[PDB]
Amino acid sequence: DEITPDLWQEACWIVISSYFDEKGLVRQQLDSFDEFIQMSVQRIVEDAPPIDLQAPPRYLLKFEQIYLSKPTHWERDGAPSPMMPNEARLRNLTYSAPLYVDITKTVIKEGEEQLQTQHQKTFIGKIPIMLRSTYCLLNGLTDRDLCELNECPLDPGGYFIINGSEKVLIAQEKMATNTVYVFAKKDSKYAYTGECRSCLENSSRPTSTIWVSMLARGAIGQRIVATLPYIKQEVPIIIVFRALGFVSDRDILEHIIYDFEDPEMMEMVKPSLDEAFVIQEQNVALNFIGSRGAKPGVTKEKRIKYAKEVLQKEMLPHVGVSDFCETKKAYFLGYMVHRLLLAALGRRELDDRDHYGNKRLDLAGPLLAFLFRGMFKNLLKEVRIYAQKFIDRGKDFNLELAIKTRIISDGLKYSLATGNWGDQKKAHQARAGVSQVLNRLTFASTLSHLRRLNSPIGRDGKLAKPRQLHNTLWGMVCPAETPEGHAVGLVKNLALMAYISVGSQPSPILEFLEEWSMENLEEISPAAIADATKIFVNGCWVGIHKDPEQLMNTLRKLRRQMDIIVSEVSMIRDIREREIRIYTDAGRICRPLLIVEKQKLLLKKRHIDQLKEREYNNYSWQDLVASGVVEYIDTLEEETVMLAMTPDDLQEKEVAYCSTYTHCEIHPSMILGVCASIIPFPDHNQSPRNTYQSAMGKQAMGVYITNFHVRMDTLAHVLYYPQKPLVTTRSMEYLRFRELPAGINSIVAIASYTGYNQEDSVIMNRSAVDRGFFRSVFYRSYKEQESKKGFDQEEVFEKPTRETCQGMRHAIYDKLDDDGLIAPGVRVSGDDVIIGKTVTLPRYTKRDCSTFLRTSETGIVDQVMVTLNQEGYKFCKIRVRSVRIPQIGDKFASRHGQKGTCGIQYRQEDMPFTCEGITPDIIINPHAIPSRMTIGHLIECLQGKVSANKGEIGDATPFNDAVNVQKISNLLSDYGYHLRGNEVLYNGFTGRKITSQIFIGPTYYQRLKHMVDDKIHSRARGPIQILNRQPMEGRSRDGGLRFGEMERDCQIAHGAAQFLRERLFEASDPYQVHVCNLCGIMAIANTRTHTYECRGCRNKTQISLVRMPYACKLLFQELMSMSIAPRMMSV
Amino acid sequence: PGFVGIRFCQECNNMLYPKEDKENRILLYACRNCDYQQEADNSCIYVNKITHEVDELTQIIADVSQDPTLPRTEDHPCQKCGHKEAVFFQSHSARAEDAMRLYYVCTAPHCGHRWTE
Amino acid sequence: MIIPVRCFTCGKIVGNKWEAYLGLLQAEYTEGDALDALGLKRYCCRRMLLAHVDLIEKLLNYAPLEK
RNA sequence: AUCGAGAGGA
Ligand SMILES: [Zn+2]
Ligand SMILES: [Zn+2]
Ligand SMILES: [Zn+2]
Ligand SMILES: [Zn+2]
Repeated sequence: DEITPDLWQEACWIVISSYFDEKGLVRQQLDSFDEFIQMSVQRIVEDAPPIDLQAPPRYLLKFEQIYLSKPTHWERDGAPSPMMPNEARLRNLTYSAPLYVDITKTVIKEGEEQLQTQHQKTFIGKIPIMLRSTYCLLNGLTDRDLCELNECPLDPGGYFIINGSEKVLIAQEKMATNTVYVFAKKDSKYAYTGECRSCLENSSRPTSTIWVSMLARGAIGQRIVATLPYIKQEVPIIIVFRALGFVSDRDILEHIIYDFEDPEMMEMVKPSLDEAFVIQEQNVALNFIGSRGAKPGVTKEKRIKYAKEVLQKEMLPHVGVSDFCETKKAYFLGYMVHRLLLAALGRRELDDRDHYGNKRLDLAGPLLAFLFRGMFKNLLKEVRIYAQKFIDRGKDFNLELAIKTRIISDGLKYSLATGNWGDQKKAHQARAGVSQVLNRLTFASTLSHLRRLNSPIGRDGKLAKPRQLHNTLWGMVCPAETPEGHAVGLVKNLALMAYISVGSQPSPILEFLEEWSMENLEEISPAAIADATKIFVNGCWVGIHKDPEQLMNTLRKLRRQMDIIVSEVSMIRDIREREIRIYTDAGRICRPLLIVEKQKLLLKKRHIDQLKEREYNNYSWQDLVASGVVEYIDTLEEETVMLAMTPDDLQEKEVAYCSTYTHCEIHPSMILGVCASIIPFPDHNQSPRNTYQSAMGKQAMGVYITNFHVRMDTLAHVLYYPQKPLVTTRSMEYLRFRELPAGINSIVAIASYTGYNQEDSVIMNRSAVDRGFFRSVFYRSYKEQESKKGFDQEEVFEKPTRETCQGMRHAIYDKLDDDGLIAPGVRVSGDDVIIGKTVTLPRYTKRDCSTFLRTSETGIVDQVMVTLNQEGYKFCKIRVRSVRIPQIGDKFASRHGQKGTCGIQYRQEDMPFTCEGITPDIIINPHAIPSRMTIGHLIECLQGKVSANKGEIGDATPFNDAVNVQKISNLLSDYGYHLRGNEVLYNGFTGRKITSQIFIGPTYYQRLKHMVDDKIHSRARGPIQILNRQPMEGRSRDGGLRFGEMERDCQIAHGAAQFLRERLFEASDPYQVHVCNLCGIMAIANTRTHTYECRGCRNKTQISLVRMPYACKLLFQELMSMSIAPRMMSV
Repeated sequence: PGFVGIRFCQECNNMLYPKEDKENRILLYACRNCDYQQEADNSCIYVNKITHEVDELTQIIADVSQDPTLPRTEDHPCQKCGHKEAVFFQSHSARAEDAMRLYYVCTAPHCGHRWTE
Repeated sequence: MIIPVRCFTCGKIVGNKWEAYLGLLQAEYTEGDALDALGLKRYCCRRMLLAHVDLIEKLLNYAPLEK
């Protein structure tokens, strides 16, 4: 029955495999989008108010149902056809499906003359579709079906195709809503502040933040204030309580202080009462609120109405926005004050801003919902204006012409295309970085980009606290994978078994709590709240309970049985403070864990047995979760959980550590993400090395996707001979690194050989490189289109001619065909022409606008595709193919942060060799190891020697006590090798033995995208910028290198004044001006007629020539634009 | 000394503020909303414990013994019920510097005795 | 994508051994014994056969450009 | 070609 330790390493990984058979790696994206389409769009459409318009006749126009068909495309003839994602990629279409809404317009004029007209399936917009979602044409297709459609079966999906560009929505971090968080700002007028970003269940407005603060000590005592929304002045809490109908101080403290035996709380609230005694009735308090507001009505009536509306709608919407909710709002605001007092009295800890239990991940669904709310509101507005301008004339109108569908369509398309998350007009208030271009450089880069999280703290911020690896990231975020540049700690990555909750309605839970012995908050007396336990659901205090323990037992039983409580519902019992917080909302990152009985796992051997035959008896992960054996625990419920790292922790020990565990890790290696799960032995490296590899696995070459032959990507690198690593971890089985690997096993020798590998460099074998070692192919796609925008000027693909075309370069166009397009198989060098495009003029009647190769490439045309774009003019894509043979300067890396460029390449006779004539493919310098402490590199090399000599794949899973260095060495000594991986090598040049026995063996190396040929650049009098006549910027522009301020300072320190003048004047922008010797302002010179005159001074004899930079002339002219007179006085 | 609690009027249920009656030279607690008055019984109006000599045993609740994440010990039996097992934990409360002190709670149900060594 | 022709290190021909290697593996050989049957004694050539991923078999799941 | 944004390298 029990899984014994000897079977555990199989059982756990069997369980893990079942998880990845059920979910995958992009499950969060697909589930978010599916919830958005199934629920969020319908909720948004129904939550909009019916637009009642009347001059008389009236019309309501109620939207009642939505229909999202499959993705289709409409040609110029208008025939709807099912559009495949690959066709969208090739034709630069948007993989979107039409959204139709049912509309009901009832005519009501008078005399009960009512009649309803329903417009079924009114086309309301087009919604882009996430690939492999339920509403994707690739849904449920087999691998054969996907290959029939020219799709990769290993492609995870989880992205959109907007204008042929694959866009991926990055999950955005945000502070959780409807939760009270008591912080303390050191530099502020308030000692403690308790904030609550409140938002109603079905979002319709932004988060309304309410603060309840305490004024810092230094009138008599500490005063509690409340910064309500839409009010620009602090308001005493007692005033707010009275404005809600609680005038008696006893009632207010009944709502705030639940234990009247506690004078400390009492004296700390007393200043607030003493400050509010002149106001003692609800109307006066409402008048005070309205007066403190930023729109103080001259008459107290409208002041009181405004205060009523604010306190009913903007104050704590999550508690309830309807009327008669003042009791719930009063209880909740009293809870906020109670929490603030507990913090000020030291009875509760301040809340941690960085705790991921306090955070939420805004995924594709809830982000598209924000867009859709804004866009549907704008659409209903436009419909209101259109219908109003017609009914004002007293006649009917056609809603089909009122609905301008471009709002929703173009809005979603623009937002996903650019990443600016918001309305196109508010292009600066909008937050960019959402919806990035999917990284297709290697399969690991694609997976990681699809599992990418973002902390929008702002890269400019230099506070390290949000960048720090918090304790609560354990199991939810990769500890290693993070960019090492300016976004350290802000851009994160999901751990492998991390699941972001999609969201759920609290209705069944609330109904069960009602049927259960919970007492509502309006029905109780406050005297009961002392000993009772509060119950919050999605931040709303809904009631109280008397035995929280057996309530938690009941709820956990219900969730483990897949009863009314779904698996993703978090249920935290804080014991010391008697809250029970239940969460069903979306964005809660959680992970699966094995539940533990008294001191035993519930995962018995029968579950492993049924999981082994997963493909026959359809016993899956969901059956494991439904059995009550596995549980999803979120960051906030982990605080109440006692984990076992392994079932070995559940053994009874000579001194028991815990003996009351509640859960167990499925495997600790699941704390790593996609790119860190490729590192072998990451627990033997320094952690920065693991981070650098997690970044560098994403630039590694491989086969980024199986269907690369049909993709017209702008840039693509494919390795000739990708190999799976000889030394692998058990997590790559689910990353599909074995099916799409990104490196080669290289016989690497760590040695000092000729000095060409010093300081992070490598010596490669020229003979190996000749045999296809780390050879790659680079595919570059050029796009072009001939626009017939108007009869004024039209472009067209056609072989240009020297007699008709004007802007025709001296490059030869013979490689083009009569259609103007080069043919595949044609070898093209730099500056060559691949598309001959000519544009009609207003060297006559047509000018050359041909597409050249990006300079200095020298490839062969791989293929040419011709089609029609969305509007329907001819559209061409040409993929050119360039074989990249590794060379000096190309960057290579192992899986341990050990990067370096090729210093030199030696032939096989020049490389050092073992007694059996094995030469290293790569030689790396021993000095790269000691400071870096990448012992995982050495253990991987030794394990790889054992694996190659044994005919297996080494197990480098991080935390594995069945694999240590002594075992690997003992294994290697059985194959006739030195147990530590050393060998006697001979000098290739002289054949003499090397005195020091070299450490050599197979290690998995990666070829990175950074090849020297894509970086080398030179300039000598090339093109210049228009504004300031200085060299351009970039290799692509043939630009010059920037001689910056620091270079100026260095050369000033050198004392090299002529070199400094050469760099900053003569090699950048030499220029001449003519200055009036009297006024010092630039004069008018006419060198052809030799007439120089200053219009200002009315002189034409006292002019002087001045040699100045063009940028300085431009500066002085831009100062004269500002009415400044910079007078260059030559005397 | 001990703290002093707030007391409310019997008519308006607002807090009673302190006042002095010169005629009898006696402390009274009177409402500044209604016209109620009361004869005080403590004679103390304000108390500040600067030292903050708070007995944290009063802040503990027996329910904490149900926490699976707290450590348990068999070495400190309960003086009230004789149960062997007991959870222990530190103060973890602000304004307490010498907070390495351990507080124990009996894990027997319905006993919930709390103490300190 | 396809089995290399030569071993990158020594230059021994491994191109003619992939199919035989697979046939030995379905014959219930261990990978080590299979590599021994094909005469790959240096761990470089054993690396070549043992770490190869036949991606061409997946690229042949797509219909060609011309029928 | 310009502007912005994003992704990267040291
Ligand atoms: Zn002049
Ligand atoms: Zn009174
Ligand atoms: Zn006891
Ligand atoms: Zn070889």
